[PDB]
Amino acid sequence: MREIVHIQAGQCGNQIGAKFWEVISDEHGIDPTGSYHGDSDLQLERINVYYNEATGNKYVPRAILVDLEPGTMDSVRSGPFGQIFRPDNFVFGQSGAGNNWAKGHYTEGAELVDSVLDVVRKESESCDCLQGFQLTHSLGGGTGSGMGTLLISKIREEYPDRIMNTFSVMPSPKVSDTVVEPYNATLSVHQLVENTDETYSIDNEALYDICFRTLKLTTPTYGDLNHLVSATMSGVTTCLRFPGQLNADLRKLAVNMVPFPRLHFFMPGFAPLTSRGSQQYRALTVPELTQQMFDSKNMMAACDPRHGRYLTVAAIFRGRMSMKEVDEQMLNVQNKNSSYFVEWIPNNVKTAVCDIPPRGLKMSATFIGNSTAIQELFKRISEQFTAMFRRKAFLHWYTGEGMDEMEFTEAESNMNDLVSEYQQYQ
Amino acid sequence: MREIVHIQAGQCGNQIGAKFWEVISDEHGIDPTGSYHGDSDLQLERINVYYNEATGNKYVPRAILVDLEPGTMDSVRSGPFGQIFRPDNFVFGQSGAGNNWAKGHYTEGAELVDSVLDVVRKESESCDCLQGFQLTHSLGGGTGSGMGTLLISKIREEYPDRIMNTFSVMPSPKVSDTVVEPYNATLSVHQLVENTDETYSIDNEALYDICFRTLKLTTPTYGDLNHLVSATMSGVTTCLRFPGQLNADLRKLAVNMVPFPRLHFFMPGFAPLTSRGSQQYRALTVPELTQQMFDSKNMMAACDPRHGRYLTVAAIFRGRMSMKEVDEQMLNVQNKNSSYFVEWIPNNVKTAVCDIPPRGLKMSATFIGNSTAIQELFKRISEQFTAMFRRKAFLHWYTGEGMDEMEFTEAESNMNDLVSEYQQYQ
Amino acid sequence: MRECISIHVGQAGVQIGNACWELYCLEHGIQPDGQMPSDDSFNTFFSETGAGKHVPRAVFVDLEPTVIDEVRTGTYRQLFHPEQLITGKEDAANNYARGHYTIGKEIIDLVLDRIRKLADQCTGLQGFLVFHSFGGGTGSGFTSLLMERLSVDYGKKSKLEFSIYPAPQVSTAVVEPYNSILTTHTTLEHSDCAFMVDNEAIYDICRRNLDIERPTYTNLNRLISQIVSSITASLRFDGALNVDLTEFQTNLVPYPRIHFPLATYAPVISAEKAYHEQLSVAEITNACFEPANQMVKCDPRHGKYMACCLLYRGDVVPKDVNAAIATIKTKRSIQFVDWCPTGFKVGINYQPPTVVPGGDLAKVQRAVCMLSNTTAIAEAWARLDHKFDLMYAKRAFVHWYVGEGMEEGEFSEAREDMAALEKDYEEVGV
Amino acid sequence: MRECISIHVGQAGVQIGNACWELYCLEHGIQPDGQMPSDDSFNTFFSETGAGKHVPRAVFVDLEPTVIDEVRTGTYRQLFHPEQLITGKEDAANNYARGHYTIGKEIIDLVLDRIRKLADQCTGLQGFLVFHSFGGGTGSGFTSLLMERLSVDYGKKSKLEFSIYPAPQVSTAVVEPYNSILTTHTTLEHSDCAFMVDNEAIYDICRRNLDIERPTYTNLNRLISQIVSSITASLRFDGALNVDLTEFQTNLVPYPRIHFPLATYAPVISAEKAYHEQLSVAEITNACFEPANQMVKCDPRHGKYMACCLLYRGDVVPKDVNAAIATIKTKRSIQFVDWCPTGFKVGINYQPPTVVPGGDLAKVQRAVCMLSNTTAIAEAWARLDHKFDLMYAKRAFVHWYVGEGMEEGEFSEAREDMAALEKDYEEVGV
Ligand SMILES: CC(=O)O[C@H]1C(=O)[C@@]2(C)[C@H]([C@H](OC(=O)c3ccccc3)[C@]3(O)C[C@H](OC(=O)[C@H](O)[C@@H](NC(=O)c4ccccc4)c4ccccc4)C(C)=C1C3(C)C)[C@]1(OC(C)=O)CO[C@@H]1C[C@@H]2O
Ligand SMILES: CC(=O)O[C@H]1C(=O)[C@@]2(C)[C@H]([C@H](OC(=O)c3ccccc3)[C@]3(O)C[C@H](OC(=O)[C@H](O)[C@@H](NC(=O)c4ccccc4)c4ccccc4)C(C)=C1C3(C)C)[C@]1(OC(C)=O)CO[C@@H]1C[C@@H]2O
Ligand SMILES: Nc1nc2c(ncn2[C@@H]2O[C@H](COP(=O)(O)OP(=O)(O)OP(=O)(O)O)[C@@H](O)[C@H]2O)c(=O)[nH]1
Ligand SMILES: Nc1nc2c(ncn2[C@@H]2O[C@H](COP(=O)(O)OP(=O)(O)OP(=O)(O)O)[C@@H](O)[C@H]2O)c(=O)[nH]1
Ligand SMILES: Nc1nc2c(ncn2[C@@H]2O[C@H](COP(=O)(O)OP(=O)(O)O)[C@@H](O)[C@H]2O)c(=O)[nH]1
Ligand SMILES: Nc1nc2c(ncn2[C@@H]2O[C@H](COP(=O)(O)OP(=O)(O)O)[C@@H](O)[C@H]2O)c(=O)[nH]1
Ligand SMILES: [Mg+2]
Ligand SMILES: [Mg+2]
Repeated sequence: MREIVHIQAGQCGNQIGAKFWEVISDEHGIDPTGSYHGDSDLQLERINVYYNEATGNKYVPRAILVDLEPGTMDSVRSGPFGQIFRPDNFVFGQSGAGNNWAKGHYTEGAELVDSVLDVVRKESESCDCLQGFQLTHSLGGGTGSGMGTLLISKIREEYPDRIMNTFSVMPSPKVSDTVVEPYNATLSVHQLVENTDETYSIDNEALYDICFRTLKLTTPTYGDLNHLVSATMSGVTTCLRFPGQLNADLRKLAVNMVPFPRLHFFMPGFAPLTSRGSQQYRALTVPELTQQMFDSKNMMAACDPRHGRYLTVAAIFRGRMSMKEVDEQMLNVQNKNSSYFVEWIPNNVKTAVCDIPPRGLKMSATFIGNSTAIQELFKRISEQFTAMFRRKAFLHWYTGEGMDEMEFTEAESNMNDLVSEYQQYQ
Repeated sequence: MREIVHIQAGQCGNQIGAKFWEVISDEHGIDPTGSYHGDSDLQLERINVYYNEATGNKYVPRAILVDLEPGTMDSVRSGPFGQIFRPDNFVFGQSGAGNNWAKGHYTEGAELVDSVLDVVRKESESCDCLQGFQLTHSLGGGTGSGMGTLLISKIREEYPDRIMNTFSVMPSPKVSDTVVEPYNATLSVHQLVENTDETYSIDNEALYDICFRTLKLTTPTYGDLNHLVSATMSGVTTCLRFPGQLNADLRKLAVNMVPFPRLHFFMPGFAPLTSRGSQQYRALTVPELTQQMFDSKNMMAACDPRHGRYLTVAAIFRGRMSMKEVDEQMLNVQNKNSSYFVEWIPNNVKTAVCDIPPRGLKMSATFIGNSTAIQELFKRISEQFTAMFRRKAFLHWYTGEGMDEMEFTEAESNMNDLVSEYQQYQ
Repeated sequence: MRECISIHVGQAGVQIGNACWELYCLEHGIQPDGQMPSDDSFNTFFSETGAGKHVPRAVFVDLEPTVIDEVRTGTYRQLFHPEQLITGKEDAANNYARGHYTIGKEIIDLVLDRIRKLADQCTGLQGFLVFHSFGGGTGSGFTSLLMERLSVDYGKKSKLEFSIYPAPQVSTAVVEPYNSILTTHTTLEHSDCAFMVDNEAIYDICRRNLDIERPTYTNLNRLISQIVSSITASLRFDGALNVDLTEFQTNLVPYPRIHFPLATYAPVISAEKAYHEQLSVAEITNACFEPANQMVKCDPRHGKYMACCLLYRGDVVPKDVNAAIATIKTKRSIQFVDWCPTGFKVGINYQPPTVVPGGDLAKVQRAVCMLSNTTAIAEAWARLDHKFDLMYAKRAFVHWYVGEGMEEGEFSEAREDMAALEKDYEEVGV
Repeated sequence: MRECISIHVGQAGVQIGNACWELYCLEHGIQPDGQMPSDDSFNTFFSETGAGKHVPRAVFVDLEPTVIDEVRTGTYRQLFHPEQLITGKEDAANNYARGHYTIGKEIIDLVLDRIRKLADQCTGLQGFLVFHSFGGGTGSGFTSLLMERLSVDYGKKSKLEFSIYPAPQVSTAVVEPYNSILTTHTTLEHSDCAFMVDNEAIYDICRRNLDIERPTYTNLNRLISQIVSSITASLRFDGALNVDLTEFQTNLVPYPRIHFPLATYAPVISAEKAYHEQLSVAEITNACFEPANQMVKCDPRHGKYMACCLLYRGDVVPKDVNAAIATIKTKRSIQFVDWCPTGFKVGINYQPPTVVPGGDLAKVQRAVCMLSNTTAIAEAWARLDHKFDLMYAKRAFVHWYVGEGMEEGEFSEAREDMAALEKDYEEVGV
């Protein structure tokens, strides 16, 4: 029943997916050993969406862990929930990609794509009614951006009709940790736009901005950014794992949220968000959730929505609430801020409400937005690419892998085409 | 319901506003932690006027604390009621204004005005029906006089219709603690007259005169002056937080109290006032409250009303009293002292009575007066300005901030214009 | 049959309503919950439902909630229909301007809606009893907006006006004459008979007659309620000479614009004082014409009487009424205009006055309601016109009225209208 | 005898069914288990077996299981025939395209199979009561596929249409007008009388009348159930003037294409409010024509009435109905088309309204069901047509409809059809 098959690519992808697995195992009440320990039967009916039923009433997640290094596999298996995973889905090479997209897409990951495909196919045939694939990866470096796009293309080729949603942490200028990120991002979005039905753009800088300027953490580590990602990870698929008054699965979002086929790079967000010493004082009412939700500080990318127009926004609320105030805020936001939403398309909001709130939360709101302002990251990536493209650096480490100049040129042309379409409707 | 949004500017402003918050938290029975502890439900209906309802039935005041130094924020948060305030409204810089009006109005406070506006706007949208803004600041120095006028101008610009009442402690010759006060006062009243609908003039010298010659305190500290200010602070807004026979909110006062738009700098006062060893002997009857109320010793500025004529006086009484004696004293005062009240406007008094007296008091009277004698402080400030204007001292510390001579000239011209209008009707 | 819709505007109107209904529930024997423990004497003022509940036909309109939601907390919170008592969001600021154009505009449409839903059960609606204050912002502006639409939707129905009028000396606000002058167009054009109430005169009444040194406005209210109930006495109870509300106002009014009579009540007397007097019909008849008993600080001996109406109630014989009025016409100090050598209209009712248990008024077997028009009352406006000049001569507070959408010349039409009224009440005295 | 098969399509349809059957089991006194503790008043809606069990004749069809298998877990899991409540595997994705061609194709054959096995025990089948939402993917596509085959297999049987219609301002999806426009062919060609439901208007109803600040859709449902039960009241209980379901729709319909009447219910009132009103027949008659009580956000005063049907129930005397309708025809503000000077159809039933114990509606001895066709309702489509233009002008979301097997020109036929309907409802108003 609407089974969803998860794939992890790169160290970023597999660690954030592992923490997502931890979060939704707590939501479904799954013991670290894999046994069920939840309180209500509501956690139990839609276990088949993320986990496989096995002997002993223990449940194994439908995740395929893919990497080119064994060290990340070693860390994840030794992590808090390493034991719950399938030993077979730990499919990995030995030599790393070295943050080389060409390595992952032609040499290093091409040999392991056969060993990942035979696992993803068995996972899919284990499903009763497959709905799609949620894939976690990073546009930075050559592992997540490199092999991730290749296997995404393969699964899209053999699964043409299933939903393809990807959550992509993507490079940024001021919190860049690797020199050669823009090549990787340009060569990755080239395949992401053509193949993926859904892509969530996540930028690390805005995660940092959330954890300082909203969460007031003095030392928010990398796991806290993983937590911020996993919150929306769990939120976007809430409707098809739990009952709610307005059920909106992934394709419910899709039919409402992407006006033209290529305009599918979106803006995630989550509410509520407070510091430790300020949650005691906050009124968690739904209107306040809304005023927090469309704030430019709550978002997870540097693209400020005030520099563009929203095409479609998705607000999947959660908890035991009525909904007239839901409609009134969703119309007030787009009425008083009608200059920030495309007036030519009147009702830019898709509303979904779930009946069971997250554990420890009385209510929650998950933000998904289509703004023309998201081109801020794309054109900046293209500009940084040009600053390292126009007269030939670093290309020997790609062309040595069989990579060629004209494909880089087409990738840049496609970035320019994308930013053109997203500026067209602004 | 007639929500009122408070802003603190300068160390003077934020400490006197903090003690006002303490006083009215005791009046409303609010625990230091923010929980409700009052005795009657009368303290509870109009909590929305000053405080925001939050989870746990605790209440956070609608105050925005603004300063250019963190030391005052440190003192106020560590004060008796520091914990009840919002951590977000502590908006502050690091480098102080150095008692420089130009610094606060152009360089130091201009960068923080964006961080104060996003807080005041969220506080206002949190209100059900905003009535106005009560702002506390000091005309002395460059923080309260400097940034206070700038943000007052901004909020007046974006809130053109709401009531603007400010309580301003203002410089004085004999109890002056800073050399450069007159520049600050002249550059502040320039904006106060043009923007504010209401300004209460408070002079420190008359507070000292009250605490010695009426209260008989041997060592009345600065907090006692803060207390004397906060008494009228609470009194002026009594009618819209509690029931009374004659309800007179801020705009009720306004429509009765300022005959021409620019004649809005007023004379606060409060009764009863006794020493510790003399309250045991005093008869607190309303006529005695009146005879104390219009005394030149009860007022909080050096401007002796016998040197001018009252335009309008506001007597907001409080307590379980009848009112025929109220009318008879309010007519006897203006009849036997008709030479001190403009005969050309016959009934100079606005009468308001509240049903619940202050805690520990059987009755109380709050004095608000429009006298032409208030020009005593204005013309003296102008004269002291001229003694440091006519041949160029201290201007390098303003002109170094982008400040210019001709604006000083216009400020002095506007002080002269004001004193001209207030002498015109004397 | 014989229903009357009572309107209550402003703080003064709503609180005088709170006192009036306090008197009505006692005199007709209804609990504060609306029930009848155990004639259709209540049909004039109260509506009846199937469960045996008495629902008043009254509207409390205040542009500010404090007094009315105080009524929502008082002992009469359940007596009234909760959404027939209408509250605004912004107070009237003692300003006719906003109350007549700005803030009452959004709320008046609901007020007339509730008036219609009060009219549609009245099978024999007799008239309207609207209460307010001249000096108040609500009682001026909202009433001015409301009688305008009532005069076109209920033009045939009589509209009695019970208004509270400023004192020559006692005042609570400086803007009171401003609010009072723009009310004058409403009473002249959209009122059928106005009753003016002065606080200082009745202050003297309670000081001298009730012997009480320290009454509140509640004591004022617990006698305005008696005056209005006595005016409505004939419509609700049986009497030898019952005066219809139309009969009443036909007897008061000599000309369509001369409809401003004074009011007095007798016997206003304390409980300790009721014992030592027999309190005959003659002395309560003589006490009413005494200038020390007038409700408005004007000397009737300074003026001439046009119409006289003797609204007796209780154990009063009409022969004693004739004997008293013979003495009244005997003295020369009370000189009536050459219009009315017949002088007196007589109305007698069998119900003795009902005493408020917490009131300061004594229990008397007889009570008389005095309503008379006279030319001396123009003095109560002869100080208000000179008063209004004393402010308007600089344009004293007009920037608020100008700032809230009033034409500057509306003051000019206002004092022109009061001058016309003052002249009209002088030529008829010749 | 007099059986009706109820169809429930989409989440809205199945949940409004959950509320309707909640009302029906209470009003006919059936436990949630289907038993009768202790007339054939239930034969209209429920079937009977040998063991004394009441089995509803209803189908819950949803292309997704969550709501229906939630019903399989609720208190009514045993009331319903488990495999007459049909669940799909893939949700409709708010898309008419897949619901009408792709995903509903494999499931509709079982739906008609169950409809046939519900028809074959109905000896006197009267009509169909299908529930859905315009904006929903299932309620659009699957209903469009289903009425097509029902109109050829049960062409003679009446098909009443109770549909939930988008608000002018409140909306839950951006594709809602797309789903709504392709539904218009179904109501015009394969429906006999459609009843349109607006969420924002009834939001205002519950805000103003019920005094409840925070109701859910369940409160909406516990009044749609009352409106449908009141429409079916005459078929199940005794009445002085029982209106047959065919008689009803013959009285509504002036022309085969003009069959889109508004609905209102009175008295919608809270329990605290029911006490202070007598709640006569006249006021519930007057409250229905008030635009503040309409179920669809359109002003009847903007339009003209064609057919009026007074579906009273409870302790109502037909004389009072005639007296009320005389007043209704008396006022000019309610102007009927020159078609119907007779105006009103009257239906009276002896059963008082049944109150839901968890509901927000008061217990009233009288209830009236108002169903009227008018030309003002075209405004509810006059914003939806301009709305649909505002998306179709770029081909806003058509690639999904194109990608799921819809012809691109079907949108062209759709807005041509709505324009034809809009014209048809304007010429008749002259
Ligand atoms: C005592 C109390 O009220 O504290 C709350 C809490 O509400 C706060 C402090 C929580 C707290 O979260 C954090 O401290 C945090 C730190 C870094 C990154 C993200 C969160 C909380 O840890 C998080 C936790 O939230 C949950 O349990 C949700 O179900 C959440 N799951 C997790 O956060 C989680 C934590 C550890 C392991 C597995 C899951 C979730 C959210 C969306 C979708 C699915 C699940 C709650 C209620 C609290 C604490 C414990 C302090 C916040 O978290 C969430 C996700 O709601 C941070 O801002 C929100 C709201 C609050 O301020
Ligand atoms: C035993 C006794 O009768 O003593 C009284 C008192 O009446 C005296 C001594 C009080 C007392 O006030 C002072 O000593 C004082 C000192 C410096 C500055 C101002 C006051 C009193 O402290 C003050 C206090 O007043 C209140 O509580 C009012 O509600 C007041 N609130 C406060 O003063 C306050 C104090 C601490 C913390 C928070 C509030 C108030 C006044 C106006 C508007 C709102 C609130 C009272 C009745 C007394 C004492 C305790 C001695 C006086 O205070 C006030 C404001 O009424 C000083 O002169 C008046 C009248 C009296 O002489
Ligand atoms: N006699 C009498 N007069 C009253 C009473 N209450 C108010 N008034 C009169 O009302 C006048 C002032 O009006 P307000 O007190 O402002 O009441 P209002 O009519 O609601 O006007 P707003 O407050 O501006 O809305 C005073 O001058 C009083 O004469 C009362 O209880 N008795
Ligand atoms: N009045 C009312 N309308 C409802 C209710 N539930 C759903 N709706 C309407 O249904 C519309 C959207 O349809 P959906 O929620 O998707 O339900 P659906 O008909 O099953 O459509 P799909 O989910 O795509 O299969 C909303 O715009 C609502 O107006 C309800 O309980 N009451
Ligand atoms: N938000 C987030 N970003 C990360 C995390 N770990 C690493 N990153 C950054 O994301 C980028 C992704 O590149 P990387 O995954 O190392 O390339 P790869 O090895 O080829 O997959 C790196 O440059 C890191 O700076 C994390 O846990 N969260
Ligand atoms: N009445 C009163 N006056 C004060 C208090 N504290 C300081 N002052 C005086 O008020 C003046 C205000 O100047 P100040 O606030 O220091 O300037 P700023 O730092 O630029 O805001 C100072 O010169 C002080 O002498 C107080 O608590 N009460
Ligand atoms: Mg008032
Ligand atoms: Mg559905």
